[PDB]
Amino acid sequence: TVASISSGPKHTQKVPILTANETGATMPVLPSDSIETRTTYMHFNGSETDVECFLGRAACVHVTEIQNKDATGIDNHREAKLFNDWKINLSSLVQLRKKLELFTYVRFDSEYTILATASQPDSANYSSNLVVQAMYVPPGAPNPKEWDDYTWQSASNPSVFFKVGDTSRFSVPYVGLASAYNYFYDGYSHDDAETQYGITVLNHMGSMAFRIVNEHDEHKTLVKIRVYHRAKHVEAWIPRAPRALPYTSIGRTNYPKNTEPVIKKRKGDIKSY
Amino acid sequence: TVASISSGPKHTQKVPILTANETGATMPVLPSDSIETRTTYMHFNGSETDVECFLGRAACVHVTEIQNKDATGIDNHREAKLFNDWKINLSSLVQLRKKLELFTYVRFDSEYTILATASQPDSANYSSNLVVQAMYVPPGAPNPKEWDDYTWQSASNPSVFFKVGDTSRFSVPYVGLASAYNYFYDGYSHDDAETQYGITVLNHMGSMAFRIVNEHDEHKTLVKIRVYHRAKHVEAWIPRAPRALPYTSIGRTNYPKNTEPVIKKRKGDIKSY
Amino acid sequence: TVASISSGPKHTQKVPILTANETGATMPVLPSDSIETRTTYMHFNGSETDVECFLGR
Amino acid sequence: GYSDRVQQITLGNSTITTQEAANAVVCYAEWPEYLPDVDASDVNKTSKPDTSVCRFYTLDSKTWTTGSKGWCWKLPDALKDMGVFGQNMFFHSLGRSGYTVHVQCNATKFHSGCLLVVVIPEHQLASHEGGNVSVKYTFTHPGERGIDLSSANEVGGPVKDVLYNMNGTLLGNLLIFPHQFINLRTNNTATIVIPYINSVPIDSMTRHNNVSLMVIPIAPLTVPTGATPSLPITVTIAPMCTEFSGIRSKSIVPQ
Amino acid sequence: GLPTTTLPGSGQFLTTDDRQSPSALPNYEPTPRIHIPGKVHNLLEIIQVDTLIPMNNTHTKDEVNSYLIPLNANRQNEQVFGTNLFIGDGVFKTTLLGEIVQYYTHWSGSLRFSLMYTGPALSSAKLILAYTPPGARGPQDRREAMLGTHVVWDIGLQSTIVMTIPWTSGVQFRYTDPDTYTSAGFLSCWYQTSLILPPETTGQVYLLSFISACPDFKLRLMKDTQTISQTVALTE
Amino acid sequence: GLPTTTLPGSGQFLTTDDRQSPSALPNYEPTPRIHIPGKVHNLLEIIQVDTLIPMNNTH
Amino acid sequence: GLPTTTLPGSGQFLTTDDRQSPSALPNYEPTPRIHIPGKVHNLLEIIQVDTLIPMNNTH
Amino acid sequence: INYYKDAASTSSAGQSLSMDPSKFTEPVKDLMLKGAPALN
Amino acid sequence: INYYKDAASTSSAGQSLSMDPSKFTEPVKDLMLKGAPALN
Amino acid sequence: INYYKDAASTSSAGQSLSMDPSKFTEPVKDLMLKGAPALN
Repeated sequence: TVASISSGPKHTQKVPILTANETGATMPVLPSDSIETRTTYMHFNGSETDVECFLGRAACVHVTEIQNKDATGIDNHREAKLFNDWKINLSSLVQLRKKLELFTYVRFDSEYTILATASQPDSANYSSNLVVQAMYVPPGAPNPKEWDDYTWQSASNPSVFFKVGDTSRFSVPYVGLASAYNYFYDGYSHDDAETQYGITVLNHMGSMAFRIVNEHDEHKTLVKIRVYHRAKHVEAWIPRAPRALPYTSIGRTNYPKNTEPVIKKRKGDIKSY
Repeated sequence: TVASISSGPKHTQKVPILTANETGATMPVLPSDSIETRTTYMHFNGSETDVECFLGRAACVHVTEIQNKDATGIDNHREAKLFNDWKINLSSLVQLRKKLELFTYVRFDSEYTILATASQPDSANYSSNLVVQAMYVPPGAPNPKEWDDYTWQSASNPSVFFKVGDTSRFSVPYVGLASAYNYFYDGYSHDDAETQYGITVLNHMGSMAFRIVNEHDEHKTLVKIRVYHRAKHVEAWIPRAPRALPYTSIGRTNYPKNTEPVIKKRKGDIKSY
Repeated sequence: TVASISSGPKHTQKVPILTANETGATMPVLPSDSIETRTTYMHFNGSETDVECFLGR
Repeated sequence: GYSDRVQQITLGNSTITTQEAANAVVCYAEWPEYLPDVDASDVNKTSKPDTSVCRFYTLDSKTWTTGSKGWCWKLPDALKDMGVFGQNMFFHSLGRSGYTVHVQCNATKFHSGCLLVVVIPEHQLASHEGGNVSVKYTFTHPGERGIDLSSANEVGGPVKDVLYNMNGTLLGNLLIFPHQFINLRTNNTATIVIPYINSVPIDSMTRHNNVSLMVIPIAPLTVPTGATPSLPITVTIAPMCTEFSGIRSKSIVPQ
Repeated sequence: GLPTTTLPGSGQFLTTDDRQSPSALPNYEPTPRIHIPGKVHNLLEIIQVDTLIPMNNTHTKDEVNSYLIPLNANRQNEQVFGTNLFIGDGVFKTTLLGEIVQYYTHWSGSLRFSLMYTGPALSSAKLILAYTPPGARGPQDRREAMLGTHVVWDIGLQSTIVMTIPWTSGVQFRYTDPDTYTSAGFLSCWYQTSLILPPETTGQVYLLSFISACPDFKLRLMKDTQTISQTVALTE
Repeated sequence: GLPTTTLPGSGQFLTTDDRQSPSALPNYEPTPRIHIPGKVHNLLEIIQVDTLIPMNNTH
Repeated sequence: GLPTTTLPGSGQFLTTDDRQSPSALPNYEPTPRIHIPGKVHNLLEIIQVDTLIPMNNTH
Repeated sequence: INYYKDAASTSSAGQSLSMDPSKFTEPVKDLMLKGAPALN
Repeated sequence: INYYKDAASTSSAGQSLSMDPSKFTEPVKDLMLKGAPALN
Repeated sequence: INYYKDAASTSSAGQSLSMDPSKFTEPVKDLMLKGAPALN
């Protein structure tokens, strides 16, 4: 492939460099339209800018935490972090979010990796070996109420059991209700006067509940869960302007008030170098 | 292959042993040009002197250390070794360095092995099990500021998570900007009167940041990281004189003052055996 | 596979929507027996409702 | 003698002529078309009023003055009240449509000024409150009036800051969306053909707008000496290939 | 039982590796795809669309005005604007090009810089745009500027001028984050003759300026952008 | 000895995965199947039989 | 699931072994090679060039 | 590839792709045609 | 070799090697030729 | 068998078995024959 062809002096009536940008086109002008060039080859394919590659590496999408401790006398397991749920999202930690929102609709399978590490902040004789249970709870399933409810039987709901310190990995097909996922949606769920705007139910990728299967030892053990997400089989439509201001909320476009100028001011003139 | 052919008495006008070294050549003289020889075969190929073999074994290129401890009240994580970076180099530990600098330009893929072991120098009930995170931070990426920054999300930057005591291994393609790497460069980055000499930006192999993912236990744990590097697919041009004096700095040729004579003095005469 | 065929106005002596449930049958009535439909395809096989799948986790 | 410059668009019972055009943009290089069966889901036969809905409606005019910040209309909202297009809209459960948008602004060879005319698929607005305040319905359904970016923040309304496109992105990058400029010195109209863009084959026309049309002054209007300091901008829009499905009782929407 | 040996790296999680995994939802059937205009396949497809450069960066809070380069009637010989070419920083940084370049470590290729004139139709002007390849200082006067890559632009019916910064380089890749060795030059613009307004007209006229990449362009070695960060996880 | 590398997920138990296992009862012979009317293959087969709706829910 | 047995040496790191590894930079394209005079392939090539011997070591 | 000798040890079965609701939805002795009168 | 039955479980896809910027860079209705005048 | 997609991930290269010291041992412009006089 040639990156530049050889081109010499020109004295024409045919001027490729004068255009009318009002038309909305970006005319494909090249170095050889306005200087004299020599042949050179590309030596490159643009492999690593493919959208599959761009969205295809694992990104941290969520960090939560649960603890193993005596539940005796706990009136609210959920509240003691005896167990914890997470409604899956890709817009809570901003790194991956800005990447996805370069597109309007996106379609992909997900590969999740879940790393779990334990901490024992206060005096323990040892490090126990805990098994985590991660249950995938689709909308309409009973939700866990205690850390050892009938729910955890999970007879119809996919669940994975792995050890703290290890990693769990599985992949979920594209679960969207429509043909793609809208990280933007300029609509409502119905024509209600007060219903929420923008956040919709066609960007729901399910939800996940974590708990330790082990009963309690004498000390307490903090287990912190990190969920990583990798898109595989990516398809993206309609590019948009990149995010400039900071994010404030999952699912709305809102930016913070009295934010700071995002364009760097010159130290000098327009004329400055 | 014959290592020596059979050759007998000679009384010629054709003298292969008289030459003129002023010409710059090393004339290919053999035993059979000046004594009577018998046939013998080589029985050998020179396999283990191939440059791929010479530069192809893992060498320790870096030892760093980070600790897991309560960051509560630490004003400078980087400074507490709560996390640590390393700008990749092959010229800080001298063993591999002398080997590479036998050549002027070198091109190869790298295979990294990272061994991490833990130490608990002061009273602990136990040994905790820590997961290390090694992030590859190319120039221009946000650099970690705390041990748990948004940076560690590493949504676009390759990172590996492995356990202390284990080893991590991955391989990076030749990331040089030019066609080869110059471990020598008799130039500057620009014609500045005070810019640095010799150290250039086309020997940059990236940079790497390490941290423990675990929160803190009651005791403190020292984790010491050793990075090993193995060249694979090696290509080397222009041999040079081997390094004689000791090294003083990454990237400059400078030797120490009042160094010692590097040639061993005879215990005796020129005539001595 | 078609999920619905195209069907237009009807003025018949042949009424598929009147039945006698006392018989014990569930007559296979479709949208196209009582409204005007357009063609659409199924795009689906019913894979995940197989009893092997239902009892297989 | 055809110029890129003169054009005629006849759609239904209405025709537009421009003698000073700058080509026309067809979003994503695709022209509006009806919904194919292979893509269909709802089993209902759809209704295609054709020429009674696919004609040109001219919205009420705006006034560009030196202080203007820009205006924003949403589709199909802007047309919610135009003739039979609008009736069909409130009466069917689902509908689908593409449009021809023609923005008009003429001046003289002594004026200067340049407007950006852009179509943004799925333009989800931001609340000026920050945090996770929502933007109430009424605020994102201004109707033919559209939203006036130089009007004041209101409560439950969107933010109207132009350097941020009403969503946290910079004005400068709106050029990645199908768009055309109106530069008084060149141009006097902008025309964009919009194919139907959605993640579902057909949708509700009232709970979801699928494009915002935005006209933004970028090089300020500068009139000749002692000229009146303003020009009107007119927007005429025509639904094209419209289909409605799931007819019934007639939606009732807030406010 | 087949004998195996495990190698160094066993059990590691590398966020960039690509392997198979069990599906959690065995036998599930995804929604059919329908057609949607606009599919993107390569980021290289989109960085060829031009977007506006806030060249007039001299303000103090972001404003529509930093997109406008002003022009003065009747000035002769003088300089319209200047900038270095660190596409990952400074004016370029918020543009779509700048914004994507920042996801990669290295770039190589030609850039296309165009200027669209917005002055009254009855005015006229001749400007010179100059590209100065690495190695010299930003030009200080047109004489200096005109000795490097340049285009005399004659303002006419055809409203825009497209200047190309042809790839001039020893090393075949440059860093996107500004680096010296790897630096790309300067871009300046001067009056060639001068802007002239018709009667009954007055004041400043402005140029809009765009940037996009030529088909020439290469970007490699993905990394994280300095353009976005956060201090606590967001919630709904 | 063939060189291997284990990936993330090793040792996990996913209730939905489908793999082979050793039989605890090697060589055992199950009872022959006889014919039984009524075999169900898909839940889609049965949701087409109609059943009564307690529409008058007001009690 | 295929039955395996691991041998002695599993998990060891031998600095001299030569195996495959995942690339951290999937799909990256290295700079083209250009021609450079002087390529060395074997150390045996270079030890045939003669160099001076500090024979007079007595200093 | 089965690694094991017994049939019980193989993975899950594969979709019936049988599907015939008529034993449940139309177990009538004399065949009913849709469109013809239910009771003649 | 896929070891798993479902398509979601396969590795990353392979390069589009599609690439056609014209839907984004030249969505004009009447074709513009480089070198010919923009507005006739 | 390569298990990985990228070339960097393959094992060590295999012996040049190239070997030609003459660029280093005899870079003279006019060819010298062993046995013939060095300087004529």
